[PDB]
Amino acid sequence: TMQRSSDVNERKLHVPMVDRTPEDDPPPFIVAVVGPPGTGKTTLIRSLVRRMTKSTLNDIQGPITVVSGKHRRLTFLECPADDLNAMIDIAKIADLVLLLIDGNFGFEMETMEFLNIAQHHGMPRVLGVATHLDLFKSQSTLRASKKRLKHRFWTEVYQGAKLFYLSGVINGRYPDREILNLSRFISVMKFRPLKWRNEHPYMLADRFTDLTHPELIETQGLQIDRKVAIYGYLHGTPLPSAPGTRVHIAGVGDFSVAQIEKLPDPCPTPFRKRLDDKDKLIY
Amino acid sequence: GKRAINYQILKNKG
Amino acid sequence: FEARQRIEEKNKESSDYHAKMAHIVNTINTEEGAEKNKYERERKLR
Amino acid sequence: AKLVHDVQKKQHRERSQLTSRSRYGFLEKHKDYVKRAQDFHRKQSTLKV
Amino acid sequence: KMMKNKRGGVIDKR
Amino acid sequence: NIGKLIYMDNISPEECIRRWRDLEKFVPYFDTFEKLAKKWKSVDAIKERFLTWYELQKAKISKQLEINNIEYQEMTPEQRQRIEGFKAGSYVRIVFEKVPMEFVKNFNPKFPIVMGGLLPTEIKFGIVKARLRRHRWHKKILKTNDPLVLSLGWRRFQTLPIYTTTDSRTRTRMLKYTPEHTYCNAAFYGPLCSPNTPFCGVQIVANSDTGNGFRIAATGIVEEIDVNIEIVKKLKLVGFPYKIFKNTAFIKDMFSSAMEVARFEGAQIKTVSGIRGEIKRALSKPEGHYRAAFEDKILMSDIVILRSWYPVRVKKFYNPVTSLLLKEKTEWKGLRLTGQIRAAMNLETPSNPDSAYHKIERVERHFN
Amino acid sequence: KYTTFQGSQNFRLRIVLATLSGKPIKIEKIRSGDLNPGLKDYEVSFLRLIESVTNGSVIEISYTGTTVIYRPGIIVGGASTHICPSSKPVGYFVEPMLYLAPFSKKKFSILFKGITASHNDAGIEAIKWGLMPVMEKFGVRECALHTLKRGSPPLGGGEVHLVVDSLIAQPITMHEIDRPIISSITGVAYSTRVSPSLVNRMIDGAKKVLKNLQCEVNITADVWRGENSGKSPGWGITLVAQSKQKGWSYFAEDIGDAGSIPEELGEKVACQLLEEISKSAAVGRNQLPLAIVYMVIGKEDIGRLRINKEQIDERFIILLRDIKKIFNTEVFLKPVDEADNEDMIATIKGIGFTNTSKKI
Amino acid sequence: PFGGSSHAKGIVLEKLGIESKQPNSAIRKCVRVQLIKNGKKVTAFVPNDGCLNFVDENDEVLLAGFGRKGKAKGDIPGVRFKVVKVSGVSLLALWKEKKEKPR
Amino acid sequence: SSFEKQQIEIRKQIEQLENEAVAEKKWSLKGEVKAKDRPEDALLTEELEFDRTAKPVPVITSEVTESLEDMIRRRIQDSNFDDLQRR
RNA sequence: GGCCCAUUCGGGUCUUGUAAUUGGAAUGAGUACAAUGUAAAUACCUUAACGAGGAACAAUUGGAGGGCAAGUCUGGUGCCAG
Ligand SMILES: Nc1nc2c(ncn2[C@@H]2O[C@H](COP(=O)(O)OP(=O)(O)OP(=O)(O)O)[C@@H](O)[C@H]2O)c(=O)[nH]1
Ligand SMILES: [Mg+2]
Repeated sequence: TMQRSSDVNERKLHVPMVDRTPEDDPPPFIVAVVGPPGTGKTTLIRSLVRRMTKSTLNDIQGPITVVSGKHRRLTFLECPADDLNAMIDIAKIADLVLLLIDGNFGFEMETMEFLNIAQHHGMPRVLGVATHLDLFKSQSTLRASKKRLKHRFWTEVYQGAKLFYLSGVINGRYPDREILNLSRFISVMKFRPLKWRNEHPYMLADRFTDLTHPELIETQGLQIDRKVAIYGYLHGTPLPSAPGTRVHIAGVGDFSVAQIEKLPDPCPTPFRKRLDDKDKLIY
Repeated sequence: GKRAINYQILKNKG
Repeated sequence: FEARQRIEEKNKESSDYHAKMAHIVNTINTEEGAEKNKYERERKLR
Repeated sequence: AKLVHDVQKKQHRERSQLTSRSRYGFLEKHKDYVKRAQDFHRKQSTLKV
Repeated sequence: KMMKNKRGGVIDKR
Repeated sequence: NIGKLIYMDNISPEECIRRWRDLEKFVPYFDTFEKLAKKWKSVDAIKERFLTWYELQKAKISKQLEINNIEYQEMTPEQRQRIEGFKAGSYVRIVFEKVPMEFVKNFNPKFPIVMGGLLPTEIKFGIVKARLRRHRWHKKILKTNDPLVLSLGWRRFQTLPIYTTTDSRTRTRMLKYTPEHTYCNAAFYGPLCSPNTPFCGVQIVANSDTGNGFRIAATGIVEEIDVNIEIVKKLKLVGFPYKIFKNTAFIKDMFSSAMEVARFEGAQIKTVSGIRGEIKRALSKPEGHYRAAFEDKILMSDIVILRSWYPVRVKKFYNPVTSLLLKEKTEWKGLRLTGQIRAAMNLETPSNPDSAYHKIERVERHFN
Repeated sequence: KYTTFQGSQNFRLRIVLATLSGKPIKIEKIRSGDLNPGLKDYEVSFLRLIESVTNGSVIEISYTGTTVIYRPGIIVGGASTHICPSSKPVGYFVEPMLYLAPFSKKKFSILFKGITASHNDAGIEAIKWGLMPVMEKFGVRECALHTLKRGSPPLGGGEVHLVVDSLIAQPITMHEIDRPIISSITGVAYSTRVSPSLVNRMIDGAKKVLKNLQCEVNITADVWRGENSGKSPGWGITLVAQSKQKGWSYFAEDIGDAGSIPEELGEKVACQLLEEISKSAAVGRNQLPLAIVYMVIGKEDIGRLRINKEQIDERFIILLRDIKKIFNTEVFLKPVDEADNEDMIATIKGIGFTNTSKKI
Repeated sequence: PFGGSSHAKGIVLEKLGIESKQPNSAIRKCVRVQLIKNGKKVTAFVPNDGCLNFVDENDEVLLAGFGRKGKAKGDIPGVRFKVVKVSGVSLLALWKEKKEKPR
Repeated sequence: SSFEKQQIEIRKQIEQLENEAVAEKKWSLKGEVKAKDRPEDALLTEELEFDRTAKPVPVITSEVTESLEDMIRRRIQDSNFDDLQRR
């Protein structure tokens, strides 16, 4: 058993890199729900946030940050399924990916394209979620396509990733038993530090406004390059607080910061134990 | 509008 | 003039490159085949 | 072929004589030249003998 | 040969 | 006291030292030699100045991290604003001035608003040298000076790359397509990221032309960045013989003038049979005709070749996608591919007629 | 667009930190209220050296010569040579290259040609024995200043081959929370185109001042004979004090001129060295600039280095102001928790520097 | 060879012989790797020049022994190990495009 | 708008290099350039490089003639020359 | 013309080949009527209908050896060797 002990103790060794993620108040882990247009997503984000925060969040939009643990909180957002551009951006900044697969239709090129863009830009954790398990009377073909999807998913992610199986939708959203142990899978994931993310200060924007002057818009007449506040949590390395820091807002251009006022946490984690339903918050 | 996968991505006989 | 200059700089470049490649080949030969033969010598005792 | 692809050891096809220069038939390539040259050399060798 | 792969240059306007 | 004095920057530095109690000169300020002699006649002032591997690397980096924490435990507006600033998980508002109108006008909250902080390198432009690869599931081969949209760091931008090869590490000379199943080099004018960062590349990002195939086309990493690249495109000069002797020949038309041949004297040529040769002297009366000497007797059915190298330039073209400034936010259209332009303005693809291969059959070779 | 500085002070440090940071600067009013106003020839040739070292950097001198525009570029290095003017020695041009030296595509193999020494500049032995060990423990491992021949002023004619060949990513974070124990004290007394007894007179003067401290004194001796001596008579002396358990060093040099007694110069450099030991703590008053520059372009961590009270001066804090003016970083001077002396420990959080020119 | 194990994980320092002018020469397909267990730097092959552009630097390589079955021609005897994985992905599968290398 | 005139100058260079890409090649990028497929004597103004057979004949300069001159000064000074000897 | 032996010269033997055309039969994976089974449902068992020509309804893995270009690189006693 000594040769077994050597050959198993060997595969604990990895490249020693820095972490750059704090341990006191880490940011909410970015969970991106990625699917081709017509499967899961909305229904799935609604079901997960309803199980997590006891709040029916009908008509979602934007990033949604909830508290799902005693110290793990996480941000839910959904890619628009037709845009390769938004697909690329959330591939570059996501931490967990819920990969929606229409199990009746099979694999699809939108999820294959996301898998390759993520694989080249620093592959995050990926939990595959196969829906539309209403194949036919044939539970035989249900099991066959189940195994084939698991194996094809295992060739794209590491051999032993989690493919999850959702049954039919019942009353607007998914079965809460399945969403309960799906959240049990999300709650233990043990994230490992990436490279671009952990030498770069980035931020997903959950709130947006223009703090321009409307009578200045009445003066000049809507052609104005107008100033904008962008609120959100920031990840990665510490973004410096001096004005003039250059920043790429991924999809509108390059800017430099003007002023930063950090705000108190709108969705904080509270200080064996369990998570109080009072403290299961939502922002 | 369903961009179905094809045989070389499906069977992966590279 | 460009003939003489181009020829002699190409000759210098080739003679540098051959020295560099031969150097790295026999440094990989010497200071790692010594360890290969040391492992073979201490594997022959078993 | 131990670590070679069959799409890598393909067949490069050889080029023909230009159609403007076509009255001098058959642009000859290196196999044709060596068939020319070793014939000339064996005949010069026996002439020298 | 000194000019061949340069891209800068001082601009002496004096 | 002293740090506030140093960084209070409306008072002179000698005033900082005065109310606490120049670098072209390298050696520092000393006293007079006589004052220093009477000061250092004694010596006793300074007589007490006189007299596993993986877990080891992890221990070194955790030692640095605990040094980071126990030296951060300092003044509150020093840590939390200015000496590191806004670590991670801080909820901030961040104000940008001169944001375009189209963002605020067409802000659709489905599409995420991501922002990332550029390093000192990534605000510089110039030639990025990558090694890339046609993605194994992308069907069509890629072509040099056809645009593709790269995702290089935070930026997505359409550029014109040019695929090169260092043919047995001698040149960096220019291919016309990417290879079928392996890596080539490439060079594109874009924002200079750091080396060793990976990227994807896409032919088509819109949805009206999204087709049925795989959309990501290129993968790669960045090898090097520079302000200039020196890449070449082979040009051969072809000429034909018209008067052949033993071991020498008169070559007709690769030059237009005896000045041109004089410029090219002594160059090594070869026939298509691999017979090596050298051009020797321009003939006088027929202008571009010259006298060359070969390894042996070349034939009247040969073509001589002067392999030269012409420099080629990358095209300084760069447009970022700006998909969020559109009313549709898909359907972004940039420069088209060359087949798309030919299909648009109905030009036939360029066909050299004597570039097409044939089925050569050898006649049997008999000699006298 | 441009970070604006005023006056012709710290000129080499401004152009060097602009090359490190990649930020376009302007330096305005280069001695404008003067009889011959504008840039001088030695700093113009320093600009030519910057154009030799980098690539794609555009420098734009004005009509009057009193303002310069430096838009920096990629450090590429290569092999070069620099025929620097008689106004400054080779140390004036090899001192600002030691900052840019480990952060280029190709390794620095430059040979400078001119005067070797000056009263108010760095020498060969100064650059080597003082300024190479602080880089040697800030992260570089292969750096060498060779003398092929040396030339004393005024005619000079000496060549110096600066070769650095460790291209690191970034300098390591310094942690010197101690005062290093001086283990030995050595030196070098050089003389060109004069009699070989002046070197022993210099050595005897320096060691008769040094004889009362209970350490070990060793001064090496080189007279330069032949074509290696240069075109002018000269002689000088450079002492270092050597902490051998860590590698630290504290140096002091000078040179003699027309009418100078060698025992006088030896005892002067000896007393100047002992005063540098007094006013020093883990660095020298002249090794301190590139020490805190490498601490500020290290990783994105905290690096801390001990300094004493007397090392703070108008030069040191104008250095700190220029550092914060270019890339917006502060030093934090925390005092030590023991009170027989006044020593701060300067902690700098380095910016996130890598060298992005070295091909991977 | 590696001690008590059959394979060993390592860290890619730099592709040795990257300036060799001969494709698929044993000098060219030859990588220097720091083993993570004992920290020492060894030298390992790679299957060909074509799979030489899957390793770049600090790549978390996995390497086994080589096993020469006879005195080769263009050999450099004195390199013992061969690269068998890179970043946890078999590079023979990478070479025949069955997997994509994740970062 | 600002992005509008950015977009139209982008579209300008879009148009000019897309019909560069469609339009006819430069002769100098195309290989197999004959005499009749070039501008007539574009090659003097070309600055084109290539390779040659052998190092050409040395142009005798003042420095090389004084090089072998003080060489034979040294040689015939010390009389270390080489002739035949009688048998 | 294929095949076999043999270090060599050579010897031994014999209906053997071909991305050549072509023909109608077979059914199985799959898709599925059911009934049976069973508290009920699954599964086994029984079973009508459809289901093959690239039978594309598209099994792998590893090894041995070539051959090619107006191609590239290196050496040097032309045209060669690598
Ligand atoms: N039968 C079945 N229908 C489902 C399932 N999950 C989702 N749907 C249906 O999917 C329909 C389309 O809406 P969503 O599922 O919200 O769509 P989406 O996945 O968010 O994708 P987009 O339309 O692109 O936003 C819904 O009306 C649901 O009835 C499932 O597991 N089974
Ligand atoms: Mg939706």
